[PDB]
Amino acid sequence: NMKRYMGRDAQRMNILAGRIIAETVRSTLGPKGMDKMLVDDLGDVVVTNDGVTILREMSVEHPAAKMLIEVAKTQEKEVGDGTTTAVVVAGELLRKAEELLDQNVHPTIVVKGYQAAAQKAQELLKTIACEVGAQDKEILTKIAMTSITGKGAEKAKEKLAEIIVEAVSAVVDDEGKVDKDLIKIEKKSGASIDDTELIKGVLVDKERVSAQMPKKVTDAKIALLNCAIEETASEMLKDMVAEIKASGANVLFCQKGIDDLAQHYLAKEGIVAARRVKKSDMEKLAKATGANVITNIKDLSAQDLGDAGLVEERKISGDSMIFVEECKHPKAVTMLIRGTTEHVIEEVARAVDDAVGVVGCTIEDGRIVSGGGSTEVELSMKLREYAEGISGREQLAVRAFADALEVIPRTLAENAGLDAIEILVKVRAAHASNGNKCAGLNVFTGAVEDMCENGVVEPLRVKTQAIQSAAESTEMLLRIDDVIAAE
Amino acid sequence: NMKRYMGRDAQRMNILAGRIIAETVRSTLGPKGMDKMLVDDLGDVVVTNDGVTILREMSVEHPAAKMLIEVAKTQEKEVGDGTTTAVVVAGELLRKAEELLDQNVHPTIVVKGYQAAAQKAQELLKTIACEVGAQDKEILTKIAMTSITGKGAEKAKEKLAEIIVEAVSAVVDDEGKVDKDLIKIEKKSGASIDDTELVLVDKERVSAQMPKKVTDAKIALLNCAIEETASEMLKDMVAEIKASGANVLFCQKGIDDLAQHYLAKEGIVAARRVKKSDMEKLAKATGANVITNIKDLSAQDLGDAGLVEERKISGDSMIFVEECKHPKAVTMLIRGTTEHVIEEVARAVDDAVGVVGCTIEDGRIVSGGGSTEVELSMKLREYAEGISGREQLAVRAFADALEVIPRTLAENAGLDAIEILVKVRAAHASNGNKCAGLNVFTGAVEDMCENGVVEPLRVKTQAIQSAAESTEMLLRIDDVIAAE
Amino acid sequence: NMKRYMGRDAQRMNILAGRIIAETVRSTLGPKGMDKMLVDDLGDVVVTNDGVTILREMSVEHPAAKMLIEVAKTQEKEVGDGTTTAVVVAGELLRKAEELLDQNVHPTIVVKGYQAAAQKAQELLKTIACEVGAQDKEILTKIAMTSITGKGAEKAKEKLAEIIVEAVSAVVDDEGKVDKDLIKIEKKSGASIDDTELIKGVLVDKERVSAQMPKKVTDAKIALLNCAIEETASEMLKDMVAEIKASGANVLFCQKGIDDLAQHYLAKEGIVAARRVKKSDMEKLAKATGANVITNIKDLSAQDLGDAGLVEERKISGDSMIFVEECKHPKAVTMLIRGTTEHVIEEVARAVDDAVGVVGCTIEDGRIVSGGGSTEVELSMKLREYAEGISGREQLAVRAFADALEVIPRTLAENAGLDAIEILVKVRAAHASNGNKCAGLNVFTGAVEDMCENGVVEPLRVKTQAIQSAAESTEMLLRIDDVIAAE
Amino acid sequence: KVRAAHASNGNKCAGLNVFTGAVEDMCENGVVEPLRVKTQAIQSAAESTEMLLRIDDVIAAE
Ligand SMILES: Nc1ncnc2c1ncn2[C@@H]1O[C@H](COP(=O)(O)OP(=O)(O)OP(O)(O)=S)[C@@H](O)[C@H]1O
Ligand SMILES: Nc1ncnc2c1ncn2[C@@H]1O[C@H](COP(=O)(O)OP(=O)(O)OP(O)(O)=S)[C@@H](O)[C@H]1O
Ligand SMILES: Nc1ncnc2c1ncn2[C@@H]1O[C@H](COP(=O)(O)OP(=O)(O)OP(O)(O)=S)[C@@H](O)[C@H]1O
Repeated sequence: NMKRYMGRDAQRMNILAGRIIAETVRSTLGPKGMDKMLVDDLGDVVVTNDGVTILREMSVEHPAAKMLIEVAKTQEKEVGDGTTTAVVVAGELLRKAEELLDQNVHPTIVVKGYQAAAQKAQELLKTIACEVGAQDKEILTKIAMTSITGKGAEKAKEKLAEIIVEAVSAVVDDEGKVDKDLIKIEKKSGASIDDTELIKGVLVDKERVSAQMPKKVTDAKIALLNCAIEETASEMLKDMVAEIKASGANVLFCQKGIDDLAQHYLAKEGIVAARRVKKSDMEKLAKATGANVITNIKDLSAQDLGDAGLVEERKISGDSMIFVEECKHPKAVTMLIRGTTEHVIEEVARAVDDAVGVVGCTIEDGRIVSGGGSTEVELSMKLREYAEGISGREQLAVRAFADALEVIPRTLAENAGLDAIEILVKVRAAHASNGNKCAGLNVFTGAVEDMCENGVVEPLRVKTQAIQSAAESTEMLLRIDDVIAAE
Repeated sequence: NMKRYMGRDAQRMNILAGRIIAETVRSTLGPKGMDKMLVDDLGDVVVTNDGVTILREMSVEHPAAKMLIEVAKTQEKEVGDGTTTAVVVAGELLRKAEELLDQNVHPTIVVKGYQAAAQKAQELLKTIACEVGAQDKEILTKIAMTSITGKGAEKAKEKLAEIIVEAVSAVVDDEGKVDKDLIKIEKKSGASIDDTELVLVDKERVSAQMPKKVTDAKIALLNCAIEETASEMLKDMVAEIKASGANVLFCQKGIDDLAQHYLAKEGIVAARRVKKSDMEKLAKATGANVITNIKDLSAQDLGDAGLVEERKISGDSMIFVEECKHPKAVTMLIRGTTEHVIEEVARAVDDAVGVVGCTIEDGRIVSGGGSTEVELSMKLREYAEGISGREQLAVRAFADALEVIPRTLAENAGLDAIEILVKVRAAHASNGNKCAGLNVFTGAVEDMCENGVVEPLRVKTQAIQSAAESTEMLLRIDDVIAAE
Repeated sequence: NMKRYMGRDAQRMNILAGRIIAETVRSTLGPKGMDKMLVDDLGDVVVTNDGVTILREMSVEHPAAKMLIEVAKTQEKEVGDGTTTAVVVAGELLRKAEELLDQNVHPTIVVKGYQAAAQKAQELLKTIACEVGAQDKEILTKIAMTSITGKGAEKAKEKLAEIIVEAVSAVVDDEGKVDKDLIKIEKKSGASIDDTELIKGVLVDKERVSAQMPKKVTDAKIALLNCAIEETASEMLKDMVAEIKASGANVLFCQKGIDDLAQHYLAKEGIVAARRVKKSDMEKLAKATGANVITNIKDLSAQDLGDAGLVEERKISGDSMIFVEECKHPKAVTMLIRGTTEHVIEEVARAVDDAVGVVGCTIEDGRIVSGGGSTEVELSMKLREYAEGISGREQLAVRAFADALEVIPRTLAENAGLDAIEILVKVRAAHASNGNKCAGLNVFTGAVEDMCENGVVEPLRVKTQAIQSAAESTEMLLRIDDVIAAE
Repeated sequence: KVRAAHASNGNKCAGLNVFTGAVEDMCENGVVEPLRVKTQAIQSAAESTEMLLRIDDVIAAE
């Protein structure tokens, strides 16, 4: 009771389960990659190329397959981009492992070489990585450009990448990490894609509570009140209005409802107010302007008020919304991501998400590597010669580890249309002795080109995390010989 | 009615059932051993290498298999480490037994030799065991290091083993046993593993009026409610706690708002609605009695802690009941990144505390890595030579079964289990080494005493006696009656 | 309607049913005998070697098999030990019977010889039985030693047998039967087996109610109160305590609760008291010391108080318990049977049960016979020569009765490992002419030895009851030719 | 073991001795074979396999 496989029947059951889900996302990789449509129990339709979003929301029930969905889940959590690459490598590491298992090379000699090779792969990637001075904006634009590319060449326009770099370099808390939560993302409509602007303000989908109040305010000290400013019919709000005036706040964002009596008194003072702003927008206003959300009107302080640079009720795209925005030295930045349809906007929103990560990782690390399966060949040849200096049966585990690294450049040709056998030799011979280190496959051109001059560059964290997450997972999976599954 | 197997069909049914569960945990043994994932009815997932935790929580229904889950259950209860080794030996003793049963050698002649060999095995392990002075801290560090190793080489760091020895040598009540309950285990978060420094109740104080940290506190554990109305009916209840002389009060039920003022008026600190699991922890750690009546609360029913403090550790404000100085009680703040890591680092110390505590109580250690298994095997085969009768073959099969552990160590290492089994066997003859064993990382046969691979004598002596007595009883069954 | 077997199909149906349950308990016999595990409908597990406990609690449904579970049931009721032997003999008497039935020798000629042989077997056992008169303690120790042996050689220790004889010889109501109910059995834990003590006494699992009270008293008068000595806060117990002092009882056993006020006053007088003693222990204290159970304090008498020799709160085996010991002439004796685990204690409790029976039977009867299948050979050869002096077809029934007696010494070799065909000749030839009468098989030695010098002896009632109970049952079963089973 | 013992320079004459077990120098052991044993065996096997890899249709009568 109830389900058990013995030795050889258990090892092959776990390896096959990891490989079968790897082939599901193997076509998606590359600029010439494919998309997947997922229809669940509800009949809800969603089409995505992103490898991590496929594995999470589809029906998977095999115990061994569920353990491999933790690799991509920790890939999107740590890096973001390279979720597809982290899964495919893990599948090839299982394919090269079972070839050794059939020859009676023991799993612990395999795990001995696999760990030692991954330990050397991390210290070899550091030497081949290029340094991009944290504020080297011309390279940071290329890194951002490489991130937008892959999701679409038409999405990759010169002006878009220049906007993203300016936002990330500003939110750096010296010295000197990058917080991704400091950048606010707004999804609004209107004929755009090109009208996407780099913004200084939360965009609140609301108006002014009274038409008597000013349409625009200068240098607004913003009081974020969570508490209700409410009443009857006997001016019981003149205290509540004066308490806000005591702090010196000319703009008031209220999360709850503002009563009609208070609307007149706040308009008489000259204070602009808004009733029932979304809880999501209130948390944005607190971090962007530097404000504190206060849940009591009697204790509202002047040092709990935020500072904005432009507050205006513009009738943009027809809808009259409150522009907060605009800042001399902003530690928080808002991105007004706009497009024709909401489904386009959400895609342009997720495209920036990857572009923010890579530039943020470059500032924190220093470090980029050549993409398009370029550094995968350099690391592969450097670990095979590293295997030569290893005596024993653990050498063959390092050899299988290095031969598994050539799967990414091989799959990039599989989805491109070109032969995966011919190019795999062309790039391999173009890495020997000295040059290039930066030689890779360009899927549009066809011939092997220098990736440094093309503008195809990825952060070092995209490659270092993907290898370590796949190695640690495959090492654990090769340590299972008995499976106990109840029910 | 309802199920019965006859003679040969009953003996083979019981032997096969014991062997089939032995192979389930046979791959887990060794530094390069395998792990097991168990998915039960609820869909709850847990991965473990520990042999005893697998057999307890998995679905086992065969009558003969359930009897062998009492060997490892009494292995973790008596020793702790060596739960895997105790099961594998019992499986090999059944394999070597049925080889004799098919040759028409009577089971009582088998049980005659098996007991006589186990009686000799216990009086042969005593010589090959090395004496470890109770406060020889350089060897005690090695014993602790050998305990952490096996669960992970990355877990085995030089600084960790030095911390453990200092705690165990301090809690020794002269003279001169070691109480494992004196060491308090705390599970907290924070970027640690290395920040691990030499009861934690998830609650606060019932009133902000009450103070925060005493020295030499007396703790009254009350199960009964301290409750009321609006006419100071708690002034008796508060004074009855003051009558005993307890400045700290842990209440399992609810404390009423009127009593909160009066307890804080005296200076007594109270906590309302502490979990039943935590109340049983506080009673055994401090030495307290759980009292279910406020009228009979005595001063000798109170526990004694060293340091009680409401620290805001990891954000959460919790009651730190530990502590001391020149200390008969020690607290271990076991910390790590995720809670699942912390619990594993907590269980790794559990084995490390046991071995050092056993070394102080006994004196005694034996070489690990399948080293003393070969020495005992060759000494019992020559012991079999001086036995006349058919009971000799039972002693020979008993001694040949002892070479299973060194054989399985090579099975999971990668090296040949047939080649090394000869190399070590030849390196034990005449005199040297007695301490010769297999090092899975090096590959070649090395001296285990110089490598630092040492285990307490109780790990080997208990495992043999628990496996021998179980297999002796299992070979005494010829008819099985299973109703329903 | 509904079930019936005709003649030959009915006789063979009943004989086979008696033999199949006999083989179930056939392997349990002997010092190297096997144990049986019984799993019922509830899933309750219990392992036992004792033959009578197996047959009672296991699922048996055949009509002929249920009638044979009355032999062992009346064996444990009359004797105690020899429940296994009584069943195996009955099975062999059915095997030797159907060999005669297939040869067309009529059942009434079979029952004619079977009764006549059993009538002679009883008068031949009396001549071969050895006399050890009722208080011959050196032989009584051997009889007790022989009873403990069979359940375990490690259980058979010199000191244990000496303790049992002293208890049985004391509870004899002159003149001069032995009541087995007079010996109280207590099952308590602690590192023992050797710490098992003879109590003319009760061992109460409790302490003193107040630490102010004395710890050891000589010639103590014990008042057994069943009523509660209780109160408020106005010394309403000074009457109750003085009423205890009015009788003259320095020791006080209370079944209910003693109030805290009374605890001080009883300690002031010097009277030792205990609160909430188990009802089982209170009935023990009343019969051992010679006390009365007392419920309503107001009437306390000196002639209801029991008399003990030594009352001491010893911290034996860690636990501090009240040692009520040292009676002078006890007609009732308590045995504090102790061991490590409760499952060990229960086995050491049942081992004494057989040891009490045999010594009690020796005092009531006078006799012992040699065990280990020794007297079974002597009676077998003496009945074959008795068969020679019988003319007719009833002779073959006596011959089959005598040939069936050699099953016990044969089965003793079966479970020993030695050949059951070779030894069966060795002992048979060693009984001819004169010697030995006390020659039998020692399973540990292997060779045939004199059982009288070895110390292997069993009471005559163990053999005489087992033969008569098996003979009368088999005689009735051979008288059935039609079976009517409804439903 | 032998593959790593051929790198850079030495040995060229390193091989496996089946009786000893460990890798030994074959020149000092006395294990030597003529060049024609190796040169003929390669050329005879290469020319045969080259011809066999040139067949895509098989006609077998009877
Ligand atoms: N123009 C290009 N020419 C060649 N390779 C490219 C080009 N643009 C991107 N790549 C490479 O294609 C890979 C990215 O392919 P994708 O299909 O986006 O998968 P992924 O980035 O691994 O995972 P996602 O994006 O999270 S789904 C990286 O290895 C890039 O270096
Ligand atoms: N470095 C080492 N070299 C060789 N043998 C070792 C080494 N460290 C430990 N051992 C041996 O490995 C065995 C311990 O293996 P484990 O897999 O931990 O199983 P166990 O201790 O029998 O049971 P657990 O720990 O309770 S699961 C002992 O027989 C040790 O003596
Ligand atoms: N040391 C011994 N050597 C030879 N025979 C022995 C020895 N001890 C006991 N016996 C015999 O073994 C038989 C007792 O075996 P047991 O298995 O205890 O069965 P039983 O007494 O018939 O039934 P139980 O005890 O009620 S289950 C008797 O016939 C004894 O005379």
